[PDB]
This record gives sequence, C-alpha cells and structure tokens, in this order.
Amino acid sequence: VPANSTSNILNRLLVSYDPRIRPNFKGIPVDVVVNIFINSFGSIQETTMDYRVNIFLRQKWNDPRLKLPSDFRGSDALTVDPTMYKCLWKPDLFFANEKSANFHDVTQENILLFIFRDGDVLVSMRLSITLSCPLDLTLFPMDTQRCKMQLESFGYTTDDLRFIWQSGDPVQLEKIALPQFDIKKEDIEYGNCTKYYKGTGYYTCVEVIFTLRRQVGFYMMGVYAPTLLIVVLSWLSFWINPDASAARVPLGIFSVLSLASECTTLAAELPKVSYVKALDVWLIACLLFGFASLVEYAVVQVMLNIPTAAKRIDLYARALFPFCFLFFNVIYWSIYL
Amino acid sequence: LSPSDFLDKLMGRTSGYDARIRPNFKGPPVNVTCNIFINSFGSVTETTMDYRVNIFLRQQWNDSRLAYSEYPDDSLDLDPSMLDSIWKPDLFFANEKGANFHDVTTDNKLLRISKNGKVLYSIRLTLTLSCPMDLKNFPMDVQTCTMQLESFGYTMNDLIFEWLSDGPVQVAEGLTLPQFILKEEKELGYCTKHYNTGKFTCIEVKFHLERQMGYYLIQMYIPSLLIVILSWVSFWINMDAAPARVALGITTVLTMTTQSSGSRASLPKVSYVKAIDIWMAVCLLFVFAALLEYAAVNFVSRKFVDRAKRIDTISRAAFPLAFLIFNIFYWITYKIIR
Amino acid sequence: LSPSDFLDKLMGRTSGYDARIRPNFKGPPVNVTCNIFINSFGSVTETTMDYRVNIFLRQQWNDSRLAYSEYPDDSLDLDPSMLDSIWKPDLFFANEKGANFHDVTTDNKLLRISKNGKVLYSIRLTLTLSCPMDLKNFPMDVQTCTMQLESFGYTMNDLIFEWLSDGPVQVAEGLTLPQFILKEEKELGYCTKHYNTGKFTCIEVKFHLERQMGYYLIQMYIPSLLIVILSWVSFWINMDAAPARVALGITTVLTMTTQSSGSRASLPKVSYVKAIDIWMAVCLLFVFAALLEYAAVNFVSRKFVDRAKRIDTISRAAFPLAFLIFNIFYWITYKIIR
Amino acid sequence: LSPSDFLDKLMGRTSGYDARIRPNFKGPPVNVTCNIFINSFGSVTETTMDYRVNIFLRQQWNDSRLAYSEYPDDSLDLDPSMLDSIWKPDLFFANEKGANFHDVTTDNKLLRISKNGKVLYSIRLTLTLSCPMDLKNFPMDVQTCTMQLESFGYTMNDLIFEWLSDGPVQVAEGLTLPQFILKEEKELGYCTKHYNTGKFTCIEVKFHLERQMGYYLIQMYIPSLLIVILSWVSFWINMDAAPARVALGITTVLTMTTQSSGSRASLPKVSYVKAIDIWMAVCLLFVFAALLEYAAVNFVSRKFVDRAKRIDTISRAAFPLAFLIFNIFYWITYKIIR
Amino acid sequence: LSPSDFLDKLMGRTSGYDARIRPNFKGPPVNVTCNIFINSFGSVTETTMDYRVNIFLRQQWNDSRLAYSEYPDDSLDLDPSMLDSIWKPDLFFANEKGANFHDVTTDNKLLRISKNGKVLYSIRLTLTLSCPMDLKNFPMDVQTCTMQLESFGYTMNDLIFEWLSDGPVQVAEGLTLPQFILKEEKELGYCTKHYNTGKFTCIEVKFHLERQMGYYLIQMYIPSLLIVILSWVSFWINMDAAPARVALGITTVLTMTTQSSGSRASLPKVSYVKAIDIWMAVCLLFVFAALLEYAAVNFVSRKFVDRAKRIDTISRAAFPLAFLIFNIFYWITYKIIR
Ligand SMILES: *[C@@H]1O[C@H](CO)[C@@H](O)[C@H](O)[C@H]1NC(C)=O
Ligand SMILES: *[C@@H]1O[C@H](CO)[C@@H](O)[C@H](O)[C@H]1NC(C)=O
Ligand SMILES: *[C@@H]1O[C@H](CO)[C@@H](O)[C@H](O)[C@H]1NC(C)=O
Ligand SMILES: *[C@@H]1O[C@H](CO)[C@@H](O)[C@H](O)[C@H]1NC(C)=O
Ligand SMILES: *[C@@H]1O[C@H](CO)[C@@H](O)[C@H](O)[C@H]1NC(C)=O
Ligand SMILES: *[C@@H]1O[C@H](CO)[C@@H](O)[C@H](O)[C@H]1NC(C)=O
Ligand SMILES: *[C@@H]1O[C@H](CO)[C@@H](O)[C@H](O)[C@H]1NC(C)=O
Ligand SMILES: *[C@@H]1O[C@H](CO)[C@@H](O)[C@H](O)[C@H]1NC(C)=O
Ligand SMILES: *[C@@H]1O[C@H](CO)[C@@H](O)[C@H](O)[C@H]1NC(C)=O
Repeated sequence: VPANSTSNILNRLLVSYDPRIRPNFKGIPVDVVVNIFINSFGSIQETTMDYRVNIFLRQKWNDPRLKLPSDFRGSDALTVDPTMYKCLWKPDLFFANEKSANFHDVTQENILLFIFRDGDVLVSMRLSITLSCPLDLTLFPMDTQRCKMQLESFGYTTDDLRFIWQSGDPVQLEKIALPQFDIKKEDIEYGNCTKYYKGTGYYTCVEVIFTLRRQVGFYMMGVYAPTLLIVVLSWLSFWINPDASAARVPLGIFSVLSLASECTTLAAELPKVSYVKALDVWLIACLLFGFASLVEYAVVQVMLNIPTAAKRIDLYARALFPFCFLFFNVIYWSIYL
Repeated sequence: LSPSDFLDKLMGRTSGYDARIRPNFKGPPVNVTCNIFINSFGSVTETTMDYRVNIFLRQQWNDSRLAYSEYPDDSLDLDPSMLDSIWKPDLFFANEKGANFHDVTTDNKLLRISKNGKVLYSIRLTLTLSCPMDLKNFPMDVQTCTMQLESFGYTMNDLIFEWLSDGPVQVAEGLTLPQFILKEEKELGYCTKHYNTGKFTCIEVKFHLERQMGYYLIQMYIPSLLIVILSWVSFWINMDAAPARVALGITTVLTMTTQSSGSRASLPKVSYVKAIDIWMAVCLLFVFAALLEYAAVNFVSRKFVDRAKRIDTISRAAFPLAFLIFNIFYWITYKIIR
Repeated sequence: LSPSDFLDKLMGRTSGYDARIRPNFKGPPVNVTCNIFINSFGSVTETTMDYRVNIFLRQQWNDSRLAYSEYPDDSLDLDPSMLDSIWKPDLFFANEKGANFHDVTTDNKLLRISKNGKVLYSIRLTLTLSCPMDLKNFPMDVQTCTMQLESFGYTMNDLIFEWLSDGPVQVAEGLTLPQFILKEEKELGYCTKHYNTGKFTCIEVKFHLERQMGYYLIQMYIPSLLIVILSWVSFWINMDAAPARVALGITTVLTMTTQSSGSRASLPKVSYVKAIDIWMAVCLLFVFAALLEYAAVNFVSRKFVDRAKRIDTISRAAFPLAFLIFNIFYWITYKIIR
Repeated sequence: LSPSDFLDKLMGRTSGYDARIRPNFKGPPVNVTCNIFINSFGSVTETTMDYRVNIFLRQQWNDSRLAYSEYPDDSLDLDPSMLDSIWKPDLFFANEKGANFHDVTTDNKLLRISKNGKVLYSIRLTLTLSCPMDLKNFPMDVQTCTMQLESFGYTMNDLIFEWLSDGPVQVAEGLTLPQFILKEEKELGYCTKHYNTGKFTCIEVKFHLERQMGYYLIQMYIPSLLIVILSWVSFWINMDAAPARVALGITTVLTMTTQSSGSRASLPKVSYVKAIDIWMAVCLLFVFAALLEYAAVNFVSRKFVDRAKRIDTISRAAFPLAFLIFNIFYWITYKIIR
Repeated sequence: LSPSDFLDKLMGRTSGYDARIRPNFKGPPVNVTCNIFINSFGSVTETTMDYRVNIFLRQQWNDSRLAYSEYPDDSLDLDPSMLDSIWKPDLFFANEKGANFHDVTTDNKLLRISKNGKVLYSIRLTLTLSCPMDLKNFPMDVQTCTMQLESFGYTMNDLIFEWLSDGPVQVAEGLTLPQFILKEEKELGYCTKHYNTGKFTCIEVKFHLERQMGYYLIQMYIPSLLIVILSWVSFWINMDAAPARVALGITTVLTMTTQSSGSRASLPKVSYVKAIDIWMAVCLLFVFAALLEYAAVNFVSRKFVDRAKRIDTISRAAFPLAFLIFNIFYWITYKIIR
C-alpha cells in the first residue's frame, strides 16, 4: 500500500474526512496542550509599548479520526508534508495582546505536522508577533516589567475548546541575549485568565508572563554621570571670587540649560506619560541644585553691598551643597535601588 | 443527520444556498445589529491625526434560510472556514486610513447560528481610524474621535444598521491609556451619509478623550518657569555687572525659543494658536522685557544711578505680580472655562 | 427568473458572458463617465512630495450584454463578489506611488445595473499621489496637486474616459486640512498621454492647495524678529562693556543659523532659494551688521569717542528703519506680487 | 466568430498552448527586445543607497504559436486577465532591494499581439533599485545609478535580452528632480552576469545624476563662512576685551562642530573623506587659529603691547588672505576635477 | 513526445508523482548540498542588530522519481511555475526577522534537472537576518554575523543539509561596504539544533565584519581632541580673565556631553562600556580638570601670583604629556590586543 494511499485514506476530500468539524463533535471538549519556544526576543520599544518575539507555537491534541492502524509498523510517530496542515482540523488560536503577527514562509510554509498511532497530533508553526505590554515607569531605569503573551480562542467556546500548558518544560529559550533587559528563566509564571466576552460566552486563554529586569548601565552612563559632573561643576563655581560677577553666573546658567536639554532629550527618547519618573526626579533635583548655586551667588552679590557676609555665604554654600546633595543621593538610591 | 451532510444540506454546495443574494430578496431590508468590543486603544499621534484600535466587530441579523430541526441545540457554533459560503453584509469604516484583519493559526472569525436563522458574525480588526482634532485648547483638549461604521454596496432600502439595544460598546477590564483618559460616556447616533448614488446607512460612536497634563506640565511649564525665574533673579545683581545680566537674558531667550520650537514641532503644522504656544511666547516676552529693562537701566545710568536702582526695584516688585496675574488668567480661562 | 438562475443566465456559466472581452468588440470605443467622492485629504509631505487621498471612485459605462427583462425594477444592486464575472475597464493613477484597496469584512465595492445595461462600479481606494511643488515662495505657495486617471491596456480607440457633467468631484461635508486651505474650484482637463505603444487616454483633475502662513509665521518669523531686536538692543549699552554686546551678537548669529538650518531640514532639499531662507539670511545679516557696528565702534574709540557715540546713535536709529522698509518690501512682494 | 471562442482556440484549454514551455523549445534561444518608459524618478537617498523609479516595462518577442488569420487586425489588444495563460519570460532587476506591481481597479498589465506571432507584454512596476555612490567629492558628485535587467530561470542559450534600437529608454515630458539634474546621455551596456550554474544574460542602463550645489551651498558654505568672518572680526578688537574674543572663538568652534555633525549625520557613515568634511574641518581650524592668535596676543601682553598689536595686524591681514587662497584652491580642485 | 505530455507523464497530473511524499519514503534521509551566491550585503543597523542580504540560494538533492530517457540532454531547465508540483525541502533561516521573496514579472526561481534524477532549486531571497554584536571595542569590533539554515517540518532522520565541498559561498565581484570590510574568510559550522519535539538539522555560515575607523575617527575622535586642546590653550591665557577661561571650560564640557550623547544615540542602549564612551568620558574629565586647575589658580591667588603661575605652567607642560601617554595606552590596547 503506497504512502499516497495512506495520506489519502487518512485526510483528504477523497476520503470521509471533514475538517470543518472539530473532533468529538457535540461531545467531550478538546484538551489542547501547548508549548512555546522563544527563538528571538527584543526590539522592545517603550514608546509604542511592544516587544517582538519570534517563536515556535507547538500545540498537540487528540483527533480519533486520525489513527495509523497496526497494519503497518513504520514508526510510532509520523511526519507529514506541511502542506497538509491546511487540510485537517486546526484549532482556532490567536494571541490577544497582539498588534502585528506574520507567519514566516520561506521556501515553504514554516510548519510542522506530526501524527501518532493513537491519534495524538502535534503542529509547530514559526511566528514573529509584535505583542503589547503596558509598562509601569514610576521607576524607569530600574523597572521590573511583566510583558505577557496570552493565547486565546475566538471561534470556539470553553465548552468545546480548552487550552492547557505542557506539564513539564512548556517554554524554552537558549542563549538569549538582550541589550537592555535581562530575562529570568525561572520567573516564567504562567496561568489562566479565561476571558469572558459579553454576548458570546466563556472563552479560554493561557498566559505567559516574562519578568524583564532592566539594568541601570546605559542610563547610569548617559544621564546620571554627566549630570553629576554638571552639578559638581556648579559646586566648583563657588570657589571662584565673587568680585568677578561674570565668571560665576555662567557656570550655573549653562548647568541649568544643559540639565534642561537633557530633560528634553530624555522626554523625546521615551513615551509621554502623566505620572513622574525617578529619572525626572533626579534630573529636576540636579536642576534645582544648579539654580540654588545661582541664587547663592545672587545672595552673595546682595550681601556684597559686606566682605564677611560674602565669605560666610560662600563657605556655608561650599559646605552645605555637597552634604545635602550626598544625602539626597543616598536616599534616592536607597529608595530606587 | 450527519454533521458533514447536515452542512452540505444547509449551506454547502448541495444545499441550495446562494451567498450572492441577501436574505429577503426584493423584500424588506436586512436589519444588522452591530456591537464591538475594544481590546487595545492607543497610538494617538497628533501628527497623523489618527488612533489605532483593535476590536471584535460583531454583526447579528436574521436570515430565514438558516433554520434547522435536526439539531435541537439552539446556539450552534461552526467553523470560520464555512463563513465564506454564506451571506455577509457589506461594511467598512469611512474614517479609516489603514485596516487589516489578524490571521494567526487561522483567519480570526466566528460563525454562530440559532434555530430561527439568527446569525452572529464576530470578527477581529485593527483600524487606524482618523479623527480631526481641535488644538485651540491643546493640553486640556477634549477630543471626540469617531468610528463610522457604514455600508458601501447595499442602499438603506436593502441594508439597515442599528446599534445593539444594551451593551453596544464594551471595553476590556484593565485598559489604560498613557496620554489620554477614555470615558465611559460614549455617544451613539446615526450619521446616515447621503451620496449621489443613494442613501447609505451609517453607525457612528464617539469617545470623549480628555488629555491629562502631566507630561506637558513637567516638561514645558516647569522648565520655562525656571527660565523666567532666572531672568527675574538677573534683577537683584548690581548694575555695573553688564555681561552677567546680558548673557543671562540672552541664554534665557535662547532656551525659551528652543523649547517653543520643540513643542510646536512635536505636533502638526496648524495655523490656529495653541495654548502651549501662548505660554512659550509670553514667557519669551517676559525674559525679553527683563533684558530690555536692564538695557534701559544701563542707558539711564550713563545721580542717575539712583534712578537705575529705583527701576531695578520697581521691576523686581512688578515682574512677579504681572506674571502671576497672567498665570491666573491663563489657567483660569483654559481650565475652568473649557 | 429565480435570482440565482437569473444571475447565472445573465453573467454566470449558464449565460455565455466573457469578461475577457470589452463590450462592442470590433466597434466603437467605450465612454466611461468617471466621478470621484473624496473622503479624506492630507498627509501632504514636501519631503516625499506626495499627498494621501481616500476616494469612492466610480466608473459608469454602457454595455449591451447586460440588458435584462425578467425584473421590471430598473436599478439592480448585486454582490461585489459577482464583479469578477463581468467586464471592467482597466484604470490607474499615473502619478501614484502606493495604492491599495480597502478589504474590511468584504472587498469594498459597489455594482449597480440598470435596464439598458448602464453599469456602475464604485470602488474604494487610498492613493499616495505625487505632485511636485514650487517653493520659490514656500509659506505663501499656491500649489497644484493632480490626479491622472488613465488607462493602461486599452487605447483611445477602445476605451475613452470623460469627466461627468454635474458633480464629477465632491468633498465630504466637514473637510479641512491642517496646513492648507483647499478650494472648491477644481480645474478639469484632458492629459491624453501618447506613448510609443499607442494613444492611451488619460483624465486629469487639478487641486489648488493654498498654504496658510499661521504656523510657519509663529514658529520661524517671530523668533527671528526677536533675535534681530536683541541685536538692536545691543546698541543702547555703552562701549566699555565688550563681552556683553559681543556675546549678544554672537549668540544671535548662532541661533539664527540654527533656526534656518532646522527650518530647511524640515523641508526637502532644493537648489533655488525659499522665501523663509531669504528672511533667515536677512536677519542673520542684520545681527552680523550689528556686531560689525560694535566692532567699528571699538576701533573708532581706540575726540573719536563722540564719533563712536554718534555711530551708535545712527545705528540705533537707522537699523530698525532699514529693517522696516525691508519687511515692507518682502511682505508686499510675496503677498501681492506673488 | 465569438472572440471568446477565438481566444479559447488560440491559447485557452482547447488551443493546445503550454505556458510552462518557452517558444522554440530545443531550438534557438529567444530574443526579448526590452524597452522601458520612466514615469517617476526620485527618492534618491544616500543613507540607504537607493533610488525609487516607476517604469512602464516592455518585453517584445516572437513566439510562433500565437500566429492567427481569423481576425485581420495586425496589432491586436486583449484583456490582461488572459495574460497569465501565455508565456511570460522570466526577468528580475538584480540591483533591486524592494519591488512591487501596481494593482488599482485591475492588474496593471498589457497584452498586444501581432499577426506573425510577435508579442508585447508591457507591465507597470516600481523599483527601489540600489546604486552605490562615491562621495569623495560629495556636493559635486557625478554618480552613476544603474538598472541591471537579467533573467534567472533560463540561461543565455534559451533566453537572450537586448535593448531596442530606437526609443529604448524614455522619460516623462516635464520630469524634474529636487537635488539632481538628470541627463540625456544614458549608457547601454551588457552586464551578462556569469554565476556557477551557467551564463545568464543581463541588460544594464546607466543614468548619470549630476547633483546641484544650491541647497548644500546655501546651508553649509555660507554659514560656515560667516562663522569664519566672526572669528576674523575677533581680531580688530583691542586686547582689553579678553572675554569677548575667547567667547567668540569658542562659540564659533561650537557651531562649526554642530554644522559638521549634522551635515554628516544626514549622510551615511563612510571612511573616505568628503569635500564638505574638508570645509568643515578647515573652517574649524581657522577659528581655532584665530582664538590661538588672540591667546598669543594676550600672552605677549606681559613695549609688549606694541608687538602684540603688530601680531594682531599681521593676523588680520594674513588669515583672510590664506582663507581666500584656500577657498580658491578648493572650489577649483572640486569643480575642475569633476 | 511533446514536452507538455512529457511533463504530464514525468511530474504533472498524469505522472503519479506525489509532492506530499519525500523521496525514499520509509528509507534513508535526503542529502541537500546547499550553496548560495550573495548579491547585495548591507543595511547593518547596530540599533536593530541585523544585516540585510539578497542571495541566490541553491538546494541540490537526488530524488530518483525524476529519472528519464526521452530527452538525451543531461541538464534540463523548466518553468518556475512547474515548482508547486514537486517536492521541496522545508528550509528557513532561524535568525531571520523579516524575509520575503522577489516577484517581478514572475516568481524569481529556477528549476533544473539532470538525467540521474538529481535536482537544483535556486530561489531569490531577501533576509533581514539577526546577528547580536559585541561592542566592547566598538569602532574596531570584529563581529561574526551568522546565517543559520535549518529544516522545520523534517528531522535529521529524514533530511540532512550539508554545505557544498568546493565554492559553497560566493560574493559578487564588485561588492563594497560603507562601514565594514567583508573578509574572504567564511567559517562553516554545523549548528544541528535539537528541540524537544525532534532532532533537526541546521547549517550556519559565519561572515567576518571588521568595522573601519574612518568615519568614527573624523566625527568623534578629532573634535574631542580639538576641544581638549582648547581647554589646554586656556592655560596660557592670563590669570585675571576668569570669564574667559570659565566660559571656555563650560562650552567645552557642553560640546563634549553633546558629542557623547550623539555617539550613544547612534548605537543601542547597552550596559557594558564602549571604547568610544571611554574616550568621551576621558576627554570630558580632561576639560573638567582644566577648569579645576583654573579654579585652584584663582583660589590660591586670593605674592600668590608666583604660585599661580607655577601651577599654570606645570599644568600646561604636564596635561599634554599625560593625555599623550593615555592616548598611547588606549590605541595600543584597542588596536593590538583587542
Ligand atoms: C484555567 O483557569 C480557569 C479560571 O480559573 C478555569 O476555569 C480553567 O478550568 C483552568 N484550566 C484548567 C485546565 O483547569
Ligand atoms: C428591518 O427594519 C425595518 C425598520 O424600519 C422594518 O421595516 C423591516 O421590516 C425589517 N426587516 C426585517 C426584520 O427583515
Ligand atoms: C429574526 O427572528 C426573530 C425571532 O423572534 C425576530 O424576533 C427578529 O426580529 C428577526 N430579525 C432579526 C434581525 O433578529
Ligand atoms: C448608454 O445608453 C445611454 C442611453 O441614453 C446613452 O445615452 C449612452 O450614450 C450609452 N453609452 C454610455 C457610455 O453611456
Ligand atoms: C464614445 O465616445 C466617442 C467620442 O468621445 C464617440 O465617437 C463614440 O461613438 C462613443 N461610443 C459609444 C458611446 O459607444
Ligand atoms: C536570437 O538572437 C541570437 C543572437 O544573439 C540568435 O540565436 C538569433 O539571432 C535569435 N534566435 C532566434 C530568434 O531563435
Ligand atoms: C519574429 O519573426 C520575424 C519574421 O516574421 C523575424 O524577423 C524576427 O526576428 C522574429 N523575432 C522577433 C523578436 O521579431
Ligand atoms: C544521505 O547521506 C547519508 C550519509 O551522509 C547516507 O547514509 C544516505 O544514504 C544518503 N541518502 C541518500 C543517498 O538518499
Ligand atoms: C544522486 O545521484 C548521484 C549520481 O551519481 C550520486 O552521485 C549521488 O550520491 C546521489 N545522491 C545525492 C544526494 O546526490
């Protein structure tokens, strides 16, 4: 019996198979197992609140109409030309927190299709979906976001279709590297959400929750240390003699303006949000410190019209600005560790 | 009888159903009750004047040719692939710029059928709808971005839309928006467009979006305030220190101009003034007038220096007062009025 | 008789209709009365030189193979899906860059047939047309963006287009452009392109897009005026304070250059000069001449001190006058002469 | 005859035509006389090294199977929808990055058949071709962007391309480019690529694009020159204005650096130097030398004032002269070498 | 006889061939000697960590079902459209992000066959592959960007890829890169990935990409050197010009911060230090140290002129030496060791 006869008598319009009818029609529901594989992860764009993942979506169920009889022993499993996946029954499945999802067809539809003796099926299909995870940026450069991926079903209720994760090792990912964030292979929390859309009924859903712990490297290097240098330069401004009146105001002025420009840059690199970000806290604090240096020079000038008062002002400033700045830095790090 | 034979007899090739013909041909029109379930709202770019959504567009109606008696199950769900073989009402979003389905593991749809023939056709979508904006009151804007459902092929004599009686529009528990604050009050009315071809039906829903001022405040209102306060502190300095006050006013004007340019550029090129531009321009004028005050001081000085000190004191006492009354005017008439 | 069998006899396999053949084959050409209904107009980018539309295109032709008598109802509306079975006239927009249909819940189309055979085929479209611009007077430009409806396969011997007499081009009630002010007078003409293959017919429409000056004004012209007035106020100060005036003029020059660079980078690259560039260059020269004036003052000073004072006075009293006469000339010759 | 039957007997199911077979199989090769008609040329972006064109490609050949006598019309035109059933020679643009057809109201194709079997297959297209550019002399660069037509499936023993004798490459009446001046001298060469498999034919046309210097000039060569003139006027000031001259030279260096940064950021990263980079760096060195001359003056200030003023005069007389001779040398060697 | 009937008997409908079955079913695996010919390499965006290639892929295998004797010529070429009827090994690029074919006038493919059943499958592809980069030594980063071939539907028990012995990977004679220097050394490795479902074969070729120092030098290494040299010459200026040297240091710090911010902006957000950032930071610290030096001078001044001058000259003679030995360390550890 050639293999064409096998595939035909198994699944095709030439045999008594109907794909438009799920298995166990008007009977027991379907228990769909699932298991993901993260091949690529990144391209996170906080401005659009999305992250791109290229994965292999594996889903195995049982379809009694597919039953390799004992008449032949070629294998307990069986692999088939991917072009048959469109013939037999496929379960409705969509990622709900999705914005753009495209297959990956190159030289063939990137699709697997295994079959077993008792009827178990297994289909894997490459995907590159651009999900969406609403970010919490109350503490941006040290945030711990939880970007999720909640599978669902659209044309089948919870009374006919049913998703469940793989018992052991549902998600997999090897040698994963992100520039900014760092995934935790252990914090891979997954659970049910069982969406209930009004007007239709109860629909199933199973969610993965990747815990992304951003690191403070690039930000510490690009926004923190420069502002720290600016503020210590504002401090330095004090050691000058007040008799100048033109060699001490420019330091504070340009410090203020550079901090404002840094704020503009950071706001243009990130999304517009109502709440405040710890980075903006630090930056406005440094800005107020520069402004304080400037008003200190001002108070000196007013006291200049006198020498003892000016010396007292300048010394108290040189001794107060660094101590207060250091206390602020201490509390800031101890709060936003 | 058999499910496959049942389908083939009801709507398949051997059934006798013609999808190209609306129910009740040459008869009363078809009443389509449409309702949506928003799932992801955002990407409101004022540059393009659009907002991208993602909805489970649902369309119910009643066609008598889909009544059965073999299956007592009232609500019968079917395979989306069978949808292409029945009738579907023409439908589009007039205010759309770019639309698309979402086909992943299947072409996302739903086909539910009742015993009386009542159909339900739930489909997924993603629409970059367009809503022209009024930015006269820009940071406090209350915009009404629409969603105009509408037919293209069938006239209002053969196809009539109408919102669902109760729960026509839903939102997902847990939704949130970065820049705006969606409301629960969503107007629902008829637009009933009328072209030269005929009278086409239409369904429009309007969301009242109220922008929140956190970002714009912390990014533009506070820094420019600091700039004008710099131009203020330039007063108390003595008069003989020309470069100090001069360079200070200069840099204040320059940073004000930079900030205003950035603000105006982040949004589309519009003629009518924007409150943010009012603020930028008036702060620029405040610092420019402070520099002009210093210049008048230097001109009057060279006991004219006593008059110069008097001018400096009068300015240090009046600038904050005028700036405060203007701040009042601005906030009171851009928050309490609008 | 029956609608299914009726359509099958009309254009189905039972009919005998061949969509691969124009009507009146080996005979007179087809007269297509094309008219469009715009719905959205915008995305005018001078960078790419395009503008995006969204039109309910319509094409009425008279083919005698679709004359029926079973149903006395004159006008008959069919299912878009039945479109592929009937003939269609080829058509394209020669000045397009990206064109797509709008498939949402169906292929957005219309098919309305009369008793004589007069067909009506309305399709939805979105076109990224192209219209090269003349920026010799950029903010006050009066542009002419076009739309060349033209055939590709059939020549002027087998397919002739022609606008409609009354109401060929409409606009949705409530349209408005952000930067421009569209007009109602829309010129209609015959392009009628002639390639080497043959005489392909072509229809043209010309839109007058008048750019309003509000934004460009408040974002580029007023800041520059303030910079030059800064260079002006640099005069009243005495000569003993060099750093003040020199830094003032320096920063004015630099901010003027930065403003001009930003404005130009917000626009495409072009050989000829744009009015905004004229204004930038003139304000730049004004502040530069203020700096040169201070320099000549410093030189003359080191009794030529009264000479330098007279120079300062003459400058402070003349520079604004020259600037005002230049402003008059510029605005009057760019708002009246052009 | 029923022209539908004519087509079905010529190439349809009843004819005996196999589109899967090139004409004159197992015989001499095919001669495809290709010619194009451009309609839009632009989007020349050196950052991506590409230029987007819109062409009315054409492919005339001689297949001995489409010779007929029923209809006497020598030049016959048909419906594109039937174009899929006839042989279409493989063809691709090797130097393309992204291509696409243009389907609007139908597939923009053309089919024209003669009596002896000769064919014409004109199709619209849009090609984001790639042409590497040499920016050694960037504002005066004379680039050569190409278009390598070529076959993929068939070799040169079974498919041979070649331009047309007369009117091989046309352009639209009234074309114009923003930054360039397209030429009428279009070289035609035989690329005739040779991979491992076999000898694949290939046709290439070379366009010469002479960049115009207007925008780059008015945006980089004028402001930088004004900056250098600022650094010059920093000379005639007396020594007492130390802060004046230092801040002047400093601001000039800053704006020169920003000018260079922007001018290079708008263009791709490249190792070899560019004339614009030469100008940026040399004006930077000029302002640097001006500041250093002032510093030498202030240092020698510590009798001394006499030599200081002598050095100041010598610099004020020399530096403009050196800058002038360099400007000469530069414009000559970058407008004579081209 | 007829090629039509010949193909119909070989692989067409009447042949009996079944593309759904791999050759040697229930037997040993298939060996696929794959080779590629790159055509366009570029678009190496460090921000997205990708690189675009356009490759004439090739896949040769031996399936005995295509053994024939009617045609004596060994090598045979067929119509690409004949491809959907025969078997093709499932093949994807595991490190792909955005991939597509190229269809212009046809599907760009090639189907060639031999007399012994051997086959050749050449297809065009454009691949936005993904290669993570190491930027510890950014300008001198010798990277290794990969191209991971692999099977999806079949395992290593039924499908085994393997490179070609001689001339597996080629490149176009006439290639070049703007930023990088592609090497002739191309290592070939067997990735042979293993999942939970099954053992899958996989091939990988590793391109070496050495980033050259030209642009980064001229844009970020020379400007900073000039800035620090300005901060240095600020030493010899007199000790009484406080505004001079303080404004000098401030401007230097600002331009250094902007330079470093831009450098980072052109690159992705990364924690590990990048040599370019080391240089930015060290030059920033040098200018800050010059400012601190002048501050120490002015603090000691308030007979102290002698100590201040000693400090000034010691700095003017030391700082260059330290900066030079540091430059030596930097370049010798980033051009020799790394
Ligand atoms: C998933 O969670 C939902 C909600 O608690 C529950 O109804 C469903 O039974 C769960 N799935 C399984 C397989 O238990
Ligand atoms: C549709 O609704 C209209 C409302 O005016 C009604 O007249 C008509 O009978 C309805 N047709 C149906 C329910 O088929
Ligand atoms: C369809 O049938 C139901 C049966 O009760 C009726 O109430 C309804 O009005 C009909 N039409 C629609 C559109 O539901
Ligand atoms: C179609 O019929 C009408 C009937 O009056 C006639 O006027 C017209 O010329 C015919 N052709 C077209 C293209 O309308
Ligand atoms: C089409 O119009 C032309 C003139 O534009 C006319 O000569 C011809 O008779 C018309 N053919 C019709 C209406 O069938
Ligand atoms: C095609 O051209 C080649 C010359 O390049 C030659 O074989 C002959 O002239 C032509 N062959 C045909 C038309 O079969
Ligand atoms: C087609 O036939 C003519 C003779 O009728 C011959 O001269 C010509 O070379 C052939 N090929 C082409 C492309 O014209
Ligand atoms: C494929 O190669 C393996 C070893 O590389 C060999 O054992 C097997 O027979 C080959 N398959 C064929 C020739 O079909
Ligand atoms: C296919 O046949 C050729 C004929 O010599 C043989 O060399 C080769 O090993 C066979 N298998 C493959 C995979 O090429």
